[PDB]
Amino acid sequence: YQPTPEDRFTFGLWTVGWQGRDPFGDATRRALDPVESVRRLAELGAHGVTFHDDDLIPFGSSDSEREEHVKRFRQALDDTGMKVPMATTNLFTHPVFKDGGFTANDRDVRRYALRKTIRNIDLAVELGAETYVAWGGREGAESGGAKDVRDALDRMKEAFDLLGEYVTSQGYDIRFAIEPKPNEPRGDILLPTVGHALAFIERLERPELYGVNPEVGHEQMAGLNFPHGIAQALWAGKLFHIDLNGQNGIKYDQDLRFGAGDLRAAFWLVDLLESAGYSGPRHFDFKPPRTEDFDGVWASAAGCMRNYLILKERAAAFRADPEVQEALRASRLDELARPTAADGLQALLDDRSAFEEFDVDAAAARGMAFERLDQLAMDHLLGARG
Amino acid sequence: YQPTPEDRFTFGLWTVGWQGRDPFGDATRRALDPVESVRRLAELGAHGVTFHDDDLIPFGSSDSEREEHVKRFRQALDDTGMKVPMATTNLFTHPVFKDGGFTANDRDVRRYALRKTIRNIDLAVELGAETYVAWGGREGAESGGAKDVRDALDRMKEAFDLLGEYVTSQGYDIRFAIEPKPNEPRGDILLPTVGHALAFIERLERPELYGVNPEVGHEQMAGLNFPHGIAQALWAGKLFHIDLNGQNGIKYDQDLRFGAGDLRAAFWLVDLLESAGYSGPRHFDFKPPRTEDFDGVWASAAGCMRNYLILKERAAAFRADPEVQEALRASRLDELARPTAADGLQALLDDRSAFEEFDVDAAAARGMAFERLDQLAMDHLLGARG
Amino acid sequence: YQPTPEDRFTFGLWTVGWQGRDPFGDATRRALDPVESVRRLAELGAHGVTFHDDDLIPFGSSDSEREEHVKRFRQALDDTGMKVPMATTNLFTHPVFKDGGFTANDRDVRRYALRKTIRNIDLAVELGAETYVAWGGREGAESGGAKDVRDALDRMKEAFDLLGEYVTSQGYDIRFAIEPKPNEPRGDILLPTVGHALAFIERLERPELYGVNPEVGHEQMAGLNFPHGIAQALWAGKLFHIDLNGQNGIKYDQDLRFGAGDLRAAFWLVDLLESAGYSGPRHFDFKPPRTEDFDGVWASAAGCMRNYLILKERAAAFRADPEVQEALRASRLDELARPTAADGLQALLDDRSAFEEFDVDAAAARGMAFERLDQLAMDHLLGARG
Amino acid sequence: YQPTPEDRFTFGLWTVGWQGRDPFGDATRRALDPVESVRRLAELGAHGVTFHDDDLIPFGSSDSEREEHVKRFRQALDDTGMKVPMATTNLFTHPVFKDGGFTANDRDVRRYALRKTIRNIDLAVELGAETYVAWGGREGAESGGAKDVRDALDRMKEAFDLLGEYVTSQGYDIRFAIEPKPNEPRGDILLPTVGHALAFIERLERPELYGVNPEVGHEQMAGLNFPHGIAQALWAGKLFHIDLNGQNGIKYDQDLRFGAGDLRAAFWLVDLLESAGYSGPRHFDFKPPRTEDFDGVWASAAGCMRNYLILKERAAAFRADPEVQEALRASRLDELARPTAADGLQALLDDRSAFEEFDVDAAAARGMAFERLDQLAMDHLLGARG
Ligand SMILES: [Mg+2]
Ligand SMILES: [Mg+2]
Ligand SMILES: [Mg+2]
Ligand SMILES: [Mg+2]
Ligand SMILES: [Mn+2]
Ligand SMILES: [Mn+2]
Ligand SMILES: [Mn+2]
Ligand SMILES: [Mn+2]
Repeated sequence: YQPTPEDRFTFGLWTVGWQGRDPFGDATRRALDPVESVRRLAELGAHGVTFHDDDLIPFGSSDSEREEHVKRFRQALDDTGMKVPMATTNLFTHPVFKDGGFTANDRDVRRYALRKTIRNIDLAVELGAETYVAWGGREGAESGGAKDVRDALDRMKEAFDLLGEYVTSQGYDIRFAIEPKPNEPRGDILLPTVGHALAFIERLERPELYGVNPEVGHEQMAGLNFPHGIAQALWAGKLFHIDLNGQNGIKYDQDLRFGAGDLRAAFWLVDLLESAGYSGPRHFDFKPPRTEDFDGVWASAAGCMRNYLILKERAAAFRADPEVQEALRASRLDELARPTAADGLQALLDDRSAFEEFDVDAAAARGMAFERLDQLAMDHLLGARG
Repeated sequence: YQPTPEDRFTFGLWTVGWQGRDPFGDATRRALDPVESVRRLAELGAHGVTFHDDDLIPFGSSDSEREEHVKRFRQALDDTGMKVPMATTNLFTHPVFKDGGFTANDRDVRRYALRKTIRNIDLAVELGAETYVAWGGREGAESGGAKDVRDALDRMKEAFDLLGEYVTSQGYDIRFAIEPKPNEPRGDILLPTVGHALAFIERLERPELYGVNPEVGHEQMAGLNFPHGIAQALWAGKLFHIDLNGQNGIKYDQDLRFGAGDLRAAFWLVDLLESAGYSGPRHFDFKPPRTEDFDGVWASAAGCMRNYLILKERAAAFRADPEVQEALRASRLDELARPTAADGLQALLDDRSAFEEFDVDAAAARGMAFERLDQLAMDHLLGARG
Repeated sequence: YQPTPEDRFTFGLWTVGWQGRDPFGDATRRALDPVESVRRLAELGAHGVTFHDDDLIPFGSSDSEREEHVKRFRQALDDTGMKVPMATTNLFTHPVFKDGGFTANDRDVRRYALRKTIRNIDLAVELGAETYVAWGGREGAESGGAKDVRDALDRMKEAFDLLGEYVTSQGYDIRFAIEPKPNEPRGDILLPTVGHALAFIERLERPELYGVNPEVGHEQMAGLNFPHGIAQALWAGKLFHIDLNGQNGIKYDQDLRFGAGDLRAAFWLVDLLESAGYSGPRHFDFKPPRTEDFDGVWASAAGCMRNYLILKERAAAFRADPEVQEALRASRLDELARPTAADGLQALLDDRSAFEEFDVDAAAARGMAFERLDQLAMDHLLGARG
Repeated sequence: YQPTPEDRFTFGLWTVGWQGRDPFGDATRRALDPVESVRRLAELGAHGVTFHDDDLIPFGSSDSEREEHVKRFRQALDDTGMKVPMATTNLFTHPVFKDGGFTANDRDVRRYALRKTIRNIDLAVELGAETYVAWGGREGAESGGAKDVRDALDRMKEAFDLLGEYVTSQGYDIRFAIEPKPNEPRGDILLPTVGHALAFIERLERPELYGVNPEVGHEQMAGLNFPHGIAQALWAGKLFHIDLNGQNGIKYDQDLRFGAGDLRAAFWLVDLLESAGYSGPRHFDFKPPRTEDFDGVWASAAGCMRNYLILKERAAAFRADPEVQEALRASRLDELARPTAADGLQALLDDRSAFEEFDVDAAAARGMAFERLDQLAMDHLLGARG
């Protein structure tokens, strides 16, 4: 289960670089130099890195300091062959963003937020990024009166429409991906799930430029089925990117390494991504627990890729097993793929065998054989059969 | 706080008619005759009633029995002035629907499901229904392999597209509303939240015919902010109908009476619906607890309308208070309504006061005064000020 | 992974006998004759069966009908060698119990509840039961005023104290186990978790007679860590019995087959039960999904035992691996077992190396090597190493 | 609704002093000088203040700096009349505590943890503290193998037993209160709810010295009913202290101001505390949202006390209303207070009216009239009746 750059595993600078500051505790690890993360990630077999603007260029840097940070970063990429497939903006850490970026009540912060984003889009494109992610972590509210959500959605649409106008006027070959999250650090965050984000995209001026970057743990923070939500994003043609990690249920955003948390959901997710032919980055938005030294940071990053490769192998065996193929037919998964009424509304309406002569009681008695199917998947996940 | 038919309160037959059968218990109340619910609801001041097909016509009835049930129902409506503003299909109770209706793996059940729906649409329209609700309570899965969700969404789109073709070919003046629910009775239900439903509607052949019927407790079963989700449905022009009730957090679907559960969320919801001018039915999808006799059933139904009328009065006082108007300006809610960059992308890009000369530290120091605002809302909800 | 009676797997009659009636649906399966469940469970390798009174003797039966049901049941046990290690009372299904059994507000129902329990204790003992379980599924409330919880706890203590007085006066060799559940079918249930039940037991007149029967899915319905709670029950000497099944997070009580739901939690649970030497029944309180025919019912029951046997093997390999032993020492699990201050309070107070000369910064820098440990456990669970 | 020191409202230094550092953001407020919090809290009508050691004495201070901080603090108390009713230790912020204090795997950290606690107990007593709180926020684990929970409970019992030996050998008149929390900042925290803490206390060497300090939002983070859990702590004689705040359901620990979050639960809580005669501090463990300036900090602190005083008035009106007294009798709350079988086990066993001549069907038909009762409570909370 050795990872190679062909597996397209990527990592954010903020992930292995997380110092371990949490709400009740100080940092337990020293800051990594972005250049040293590039090199150690390359050694582990990573395909690329991603970044917030403020991960690479310290907030408040002059153009002269900004340029020097980009230079040393670029040389590290050239020496390693490291790709930069995705970039994003930090619109949440600085106190100025305490009520949001794009949907802050203060108009001047919103304008500032857009200028800060536009500047990092330039850098992202120059560096090779295909996807630009937006996580609106501060867009939201703790109390009901603080935020008129219709106006806030107007302001959110205004911001993304202006970003779309910017990139098309520049001729940049980049798309946007909204990363939803239901809560934390705001009591409720706008566009809280994959679904709300997908619906919002349809009201943008150029919807074709926008998709989602769903994260395993965020959907699970709402008790949702992450594979199902990924299937809906794929069905809509909107899975531009994906954040992989682990989460144990409805609580604070844990960002555990991928495979931890809900193990069966991770299996069904890999099964879907591979059998659907998803070809984008397998990105890990995770946090090595602050109990770990730097040896643990790299072991946790390596475990991310290792668990994906193991689940990939197990899912492929599950689908390739002829006992499983026969179980799928016994559950009538193949009939799910058949149009319900390709004969048309009229034909269906004049089909007495569909309602008048329908033997409802004989149909009710068929078993779906779902448990036998599910035990075969369990056996394959656990390796009790190949 | 007396309810009148002008308040547009409606109730499902299955609500006050709930006998109290729960997963671990037998019915504690006798079945109500639909005609007797119409009359007692009329006496309480209800505006109308809604129904599943199987609430009015016992499953398996002949056309002769079907017709006689509709007759006595219609006379009750004529005698009372009761409206029937919404109707829906029961595609979940009968064992034949154990793997779904529109997305059952068995093709013949899916065809049956559509014929059963189409037949009740005719009745709904003849009876005056403006909205036809679809709750896909059985569309979903307990295990990951049981359901290919991309195919299931194809089958779901096929079903609603055929319903849209039916009603437009008949010239019916009726729209559809999808009622989302995240889980129960399936482990995970398809289209689990308002957002997923809104996104799905955009891929239908005639999206203008379809909106959502959100329910207070269902969104709350995913830990979501119901007012926020209602604001997004209103923003999209898709709030066709609404289910009001109460729910205490993330657990089984309680269907408590409206006002119970999350009381502040009910206040912010009423505030939004009234200040937005929502003009559809205020429908209560609730269940009188099975501890109650028939006196408790009607007291619980009356409490639904009473709590709405009380919250309406308190929300109107909150908005009409000049101290609250001044608190709203102190929090810059009025600036949220101002376009971020109506001067355009070019102007914004050449505005040095938006990024180059932006005093980020002075902006960071502004307080949003959200707590004072929220205490004023609390005071108004509790009646510690008028 | 073949189960034998030595593995002590047991099943309730109500589990494989679940007809599939859920809150929104009718039964999808015919009722099993208790004698036929005994025989098919024996064929699968089950060690024994458990029952509610009302599973074996239909509610309202005369003594003559009661006796005949017990007779045919007993012959089935004698023919198979089937044990009856645990029994319990149904104090939740009948409408008379709609506000509770032991803590119903009506005094006459409480007296009735105790007489019904006492009668089944006699039968349980005559049949060989070592453990008598109490699940107070109706003890609780939907609304805050319905139940004075201090008085209800007085009534709960009164009931169990009287049961303890009964069994000791009869000389029965049986203990009680409280099965906690946080909610469903009541909005909130009294003694909602393992912890509350353990604390309550300490205020009974004879605490030594009472322990807990925790269920995987119930603790998980509160977002709790089930292995941790089992460790606390073992630490207190109170794990009398255990209910094994599966649950996907905070939602309705799913009662999936064991291994489904949270797979890693099931691994850590088996690891604990085996390395602690738990010798009681491995009981499955689960529900074959109502999508299944009778073939699926038995496949689901067999999967319960199969997943336990697979996790047992994987946990034993994890603990037996010398790489894991060395990882445990690297994380200082062995030092956790060392008394903190066996030298005493005085010695500790005069130890300058514990506070005055303590190098807090050097201690802060140690990594706990938890991720490497956890990846070894993952590898063992998945079978990527033996 | 003006608060006076007679109302016994207290606040932690860390509450109004919270600078607004959250997991994704930097501080938005300057640090308050402990002396300035004492004075402004006194002006608002607070009864007293509480503190962690590290709130008053910066970590790593010499005895000379430690003494000077205590001096200026004490003068502020003397000038104001401010009480210090409770104190606690910070065993979670410093990186040395990243795997726990009392249950850290490293034995030397555990010894350090006890010495740090013992030193602040001296100060607490000298300052007048009646209650010493322990929040074991770092005692726990992210992964299953990191922590043997039986050993960790041994180490937890060892620590509290040594604290009990210390305070009794010194003759201090102080008791301990464990503050439970289910998760955050560890994935799972030991003693996660009021119940687990109550059960653990019973295994300490001197249980009479230990009770609980429950927090509104922590129990609610597990979906539990906080009033019910408070009733169980009162029933056991263990409510030594209480943390009041607000929380919106199962998510990160919000620490909103009291009254926010679940408003009806706050009403039922106040109703219980007042009708039970709880006489301890009404302590607010809350966090002014980081959107606020210092005006908002004090408005949020004032709102804490204001909402308590408003709910107190409404609960007293509810109980004093003769319509509510009559509703309580209609629901048979008075019969809940009657012993079930004060006539004894023998009498109960020979009472044919309790089982043989029990009219189960007539009893099943009684309604509990819970909804009418609950609407009266709603009306009182909202002020739709006095
Ligand atoms: Mg992410
Ligand atoms: Mg509904
Ligand atoms: Mg059970
Ligand atoms: Mg606290
Ligand atoms: Mn995350
Ligand atoms: Mn509902
Ligand atoms: Mn269960
Ligand atoms: Mn808290």
